[PDB]
Amino acid sequence: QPQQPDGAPATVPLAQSLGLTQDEVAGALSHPMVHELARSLYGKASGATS
Amino acid sequence: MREIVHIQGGQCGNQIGAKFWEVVSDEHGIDPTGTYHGDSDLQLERINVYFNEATGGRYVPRAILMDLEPGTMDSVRSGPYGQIFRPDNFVFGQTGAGNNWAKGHYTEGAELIDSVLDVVRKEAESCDCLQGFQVCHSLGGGTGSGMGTLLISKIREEYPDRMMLTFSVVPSPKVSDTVVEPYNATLSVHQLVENADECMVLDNEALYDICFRTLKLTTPTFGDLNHLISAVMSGITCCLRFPGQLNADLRKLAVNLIPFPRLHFFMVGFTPLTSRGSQQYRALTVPELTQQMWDAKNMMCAADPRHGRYLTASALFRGRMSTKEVDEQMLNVQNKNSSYFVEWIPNNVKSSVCDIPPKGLKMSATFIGNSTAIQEMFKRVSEQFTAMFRRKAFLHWYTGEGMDEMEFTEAESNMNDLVSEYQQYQD
Amino acid sequence: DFLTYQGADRDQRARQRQAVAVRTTARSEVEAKLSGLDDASGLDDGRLQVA
Amino acid sequence: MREVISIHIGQAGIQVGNACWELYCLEHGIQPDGQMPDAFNTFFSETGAGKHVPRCIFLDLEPTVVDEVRTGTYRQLFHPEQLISGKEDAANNFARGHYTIGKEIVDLALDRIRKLADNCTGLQGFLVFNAVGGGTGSGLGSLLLERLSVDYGKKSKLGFTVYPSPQVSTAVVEPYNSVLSTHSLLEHTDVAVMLDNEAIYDICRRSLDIERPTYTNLNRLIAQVISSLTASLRFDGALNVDITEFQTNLVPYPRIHFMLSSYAPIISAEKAYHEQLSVAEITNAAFEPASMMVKCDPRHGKYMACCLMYRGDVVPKDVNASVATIKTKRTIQFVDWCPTGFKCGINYQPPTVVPGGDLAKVQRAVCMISNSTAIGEIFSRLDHKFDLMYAKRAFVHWYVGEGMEEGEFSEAREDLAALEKDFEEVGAES
Ligand SMILES: Nc1nc2c(ncn2[C@@H]2O[C@H](COP(=O)(O)OP(=O)(O)OP(=O)(O)O)[C@@H](O)[C@H]2O)c(=O)[nH]1
Ligand SMILES: Nc1nc2c(ncn2[C@@H]2O[C@H](COP(=O)(O)OP(=O)(O)O)[C@@H](O)[C@H]2O)c(=O)[nH]1
Ligand SMILES: [Mg+2]
Ligand SMILES: [Mg+2]
Repeated sequence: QPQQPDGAPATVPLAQSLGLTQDEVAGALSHPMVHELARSLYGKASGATS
Repeated sequence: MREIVHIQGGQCGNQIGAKFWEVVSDEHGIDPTGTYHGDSDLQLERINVYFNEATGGRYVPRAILMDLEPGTMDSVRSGPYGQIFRPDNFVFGQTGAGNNWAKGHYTEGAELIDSVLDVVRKEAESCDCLQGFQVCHSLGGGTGSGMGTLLISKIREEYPDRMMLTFSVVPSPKVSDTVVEPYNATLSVHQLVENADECMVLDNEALYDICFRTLKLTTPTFGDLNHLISAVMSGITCCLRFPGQLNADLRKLAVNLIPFPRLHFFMVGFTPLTSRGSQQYRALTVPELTQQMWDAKNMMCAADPRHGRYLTASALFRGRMSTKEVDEQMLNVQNKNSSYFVEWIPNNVKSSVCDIPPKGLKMSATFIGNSTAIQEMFKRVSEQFTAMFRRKAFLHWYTGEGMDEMEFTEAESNMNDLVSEYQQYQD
Repeated sequence: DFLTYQGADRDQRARQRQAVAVRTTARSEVEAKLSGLDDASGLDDGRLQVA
Repeated sequence: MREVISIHIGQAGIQVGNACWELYCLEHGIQPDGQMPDAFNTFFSETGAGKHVPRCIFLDLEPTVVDEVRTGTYRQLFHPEQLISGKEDAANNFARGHYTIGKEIVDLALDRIRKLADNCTGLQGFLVFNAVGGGTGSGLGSLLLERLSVDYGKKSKLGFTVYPSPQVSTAVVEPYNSVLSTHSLLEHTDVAVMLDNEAIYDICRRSLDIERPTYTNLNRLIAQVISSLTASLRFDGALNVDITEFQTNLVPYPRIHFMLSSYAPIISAEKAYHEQLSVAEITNAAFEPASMMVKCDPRHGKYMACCLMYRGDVVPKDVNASVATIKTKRTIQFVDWCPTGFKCGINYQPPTVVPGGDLAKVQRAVCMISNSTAIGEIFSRLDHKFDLMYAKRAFVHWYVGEGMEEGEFSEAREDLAALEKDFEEVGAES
C-alpha cells in the first residue's frame, strides 16, 4: 500500500462516505441479488476471481 | 370502365398486397384516410379499376384479404394505408394451415371458402364489367396454397370467361423456409395449370439477388422485396388505369403471350432499378431501360433465360417516349441474338406504351416473358418432391387429412406433363 | 350502463387495435431506418479518406 | 387466441416450471404479485381487473416442493388450487406413480385441465414437463398422458422429458422407469423433446464458465429453450411458427417424434463483449455437436428435419446465408430423402435476461430443435443397462407388489427395441 502524501485529508470511511443506510448495511447479504451473486461466486470455483 | 378484383391469401399475400395498395393508392393519390388529393384529373379518371366509390367520397380498394391465422391480418390493418380496406372484407380463420396443403385445401380451409365466395360474389356483381380476378399468394406455404387454389377453382366455374392473373412465389433451392414445401408447391401447380389463365411466376431467391447486386442494399427486408413485386403488379395493369399511345388490357397480354393453353407461366422483370449511389450515373433513355429489361439478372424468376429460348415476350412501357425507337429496340434484340428466340413465331415481342409514369420516375417499363427456361424451376421442385415421395416422408400430415397417394401421383403426372411440353418447344 | 359489457368488449377490441397499431408503427420506423442503408448511405468513406 | 397449457409433473417439473414462469413473467413485465405496471394471453389469463394467472398446473406426489412454490417469491402469482400436492411421493417407483397412488390424484388433475380447457378459447397444445428417471415423472406422467389422449383428441402435446444420462445419474432404478415410460410417451406424445442433464452440465461448464452448476442453473437455460420455442405465438415476427407448424415440419412418421434441442448463445457477460455474436456465428454454434442439450453425437446419425427459432434483430437474409453455409458443411449430414430440412422462425423480440441468471444480454438468439437418427444411441445405452437389470431381476419386488405384472417389463423391452429397429432403417439410404 503506497504511503499517503503529507497533509492528507484523513478521508472518512466508505459506508457513510458514499451514503449507505443502516438498513442496507444491516441487510447487505440478505438481498436476493446479492444472494444470486454469492450463488454464482460459489459456482465459479477458482474462476470467480478471474 | 373495366374492374380488377384483387384477392390476397396467406402471410405472403397479405404482405405483398400491403405494399401493392401502398403503391397504387399513392399513384392515384388516395390518402391513407381515403379521400382524394391528386394533382391531375387523369388520376381520378380511372378509380374504378382498383377502387370502389363509397358514400362521402371515400375510395375503398377492391381487396379481399384472407388467411387461416388472424395474426397477419392485424399487421396489414394496423400499418400505413391499412384502414382503407373494408373491415368486412377481412375474412379470416383461427386454426391455421400450419404449412399443410392438405389442411388448407380440404379440412379447415373449406369452411372459410363459403365465407369468401360470399365476399367475392357480392363484390363481383357490385361492378359492371369484370375484366378479371387478380390473386397473390404463396406456393411454398399451406395457407395461401391450399385455400388459394381452391378459391381459383371455385371462381373458375362461376366466372369462366374472366381473366385470372396469379402472382405466385415458389419454393427455392438456396433458401428454404418450409420443410414440406415440395409437397405444397407441386400440389398447387397441378391445381393451377387447368384453372389459372396466366401465372406470374415469382420467387424469393431472385428478389434477394436483385436487391443485393442491383439496388446495392446491405440489409434487405421482406418489405424491400415486397416493393419490387408491388411495382410489377401495378405495371401489368398500367394501361388499364391510364390513357396511352398504345393501350394493353389483361386480355391484350393473354392473347399474345399464350400460344398453347397449358403454357401460361411467365417470368417477370422490372426495368428502372438503380441504387441511389448509382442513380446520378444513369441516363434515362429507352436503350438503357431495354438493356436492363432483357438482362437475365433483372428477371424475378429462378429460370435463366439463356438456357431456353423465349417462346413469346412482352413490354409494358410507362412514360412519354417515342414509338419508333421503342419498337426499333424490341426488334433490334430479336436480331442481335436470334438463337434465344423461337423460330416459328416471327415478331415474338409485343409492346405497349402508357404516357403516365409512376411516382418519382419519369420513365419505366415492365417485362413479361414466356420462356421455356421456366421448366428449370418446375423440374427443381419436382425433383425435390420425387425424392420425398419415394420414402413417403411427411405424408401422414397429408393422408391423415383425407387424401390418398393417388392425388400425389397425378400431381406429378401434370407436373411432368408441363415440363414435357416446355421441353418440346425448346428443341 | 345496462349494456356495459358490450362497451367493455368494444373498448377491449379498440385497445387491442391501438396497441397493434403502435407496435407496427414502431417496427415500420425501425425497418425504414434499416432499409435506408445502401451505397449512397455513407459506408467505407473513412476507408476512402484514409487511402 | 393462441393459447397453450403447460403441465409440470414431478420434482423436475416443479423446479423447471419455477424457472420457466420466472422468464415468462419477466418477458411480459408481470410482477411476482400478478400486477401489470395482449401478448400475455398465451400463458397468462387476465382475470377481472389487473390480475394475471398462470395457465399451468403443478402436480407432484411429494408435497415438499409444491409448498415451496406456495411459500417462495411467487405465492401471489399462481392460483393456489392449480398447485396439486399429495400425501406421499412415488419415490422412483413406476408402479406407484401409475397404479397405486396415481389413481386418486389424476382425478383432481383432470378436473383442473377441464376447468382450464373451457376458460381458453382456442387451445393450441399441452407443454408437458416430466422426468422419466423418477417415479412420479414416469408413472403419473404416463397415466396423465393416457387420460389426455382419450379426453382430448388430436390436440398436440409438447413433451420436454428429462432423460437419464449414461454416466452421471442420481438414482439406481432409473433404467426401470425410463424403459417403462418409453412405451407411454411413444404412442401418446406428438412431440418428445429429449433432455439430458450431463450434456447441460457440459454446456454450462465450457460455455458459461460455471464449474459448479446446480439445478437452478440448468433450469434457467431450459426456460430459454421453452420460451424461444413458443416466442412466435406471443410476439409478432417475420416468419411466425405456430405450434402445429412444428409437427408438420419435424416428424415425417408417426412413430418418429423425438427431437434434439440446442440453444445457440450460452454466453456470459465477460465473454459477451469480446465475442461478436452474428447470425452466421450463432447458427454454427447451434449445430455444434457438443452444444446439443442431449448427450449424443449427431455426427453418428443423419439429420432428418431441423427447426431454427431466431429471436431479436435477425434480418431474414443472413439467416438464409447461414443456412446455405450449413448445407455445404460436410460434417453435418442430411438424409437423402429430405432435401429441404430447415424450418426458419424469426421473432423480432430479443430474449429477456433474468436478474441473477448467468446468461448475458444478447441481441440475437437461436433455439434449434431438430430430428436426427443419432437419437437411436440414446435409447440403446439405456437398453443395455435395463438388460443387466432385468436379467437377474433386481428391484422387481418393488414393482410387482405395487400393482404391476411381471411381463410389463417384457412388453416394454421389445417396444424400445423396435424403436431401435425403426430408427435404424429410416435413416438408411435406398
Ligand atoms: N435438469 C434438471 N433435472 C432435474 C431437476 N429436478 C429433478 N431432476 C431430474 O429428476 C431425476 C430424479 O427423479 P425425479 O423426477 O426428481 O423424481 P420425482 O419427481 O421426485 O418423483 P418421485 O421420486 O417418485 O418422488 C434426476 O435424475 C434429475 O435428473 C431439475 O431441477 N433440473
Ligand atoms: N416476397 C415475400 N415473400 C414472403 C413474404 N412473407 C413470406 N414470404 C415467403 O413465403 C414463404 C412461406 O410462406 P407462408 O408464410 O407459410 O405462406 P402462408 O402459409 O400462405 O401464410 C417463405 O419462404 C417466404 O420466403 C413477403 O412479405 N414477401
Ligand atoms: Mg386495343
Ligand atoms: Mg419426489
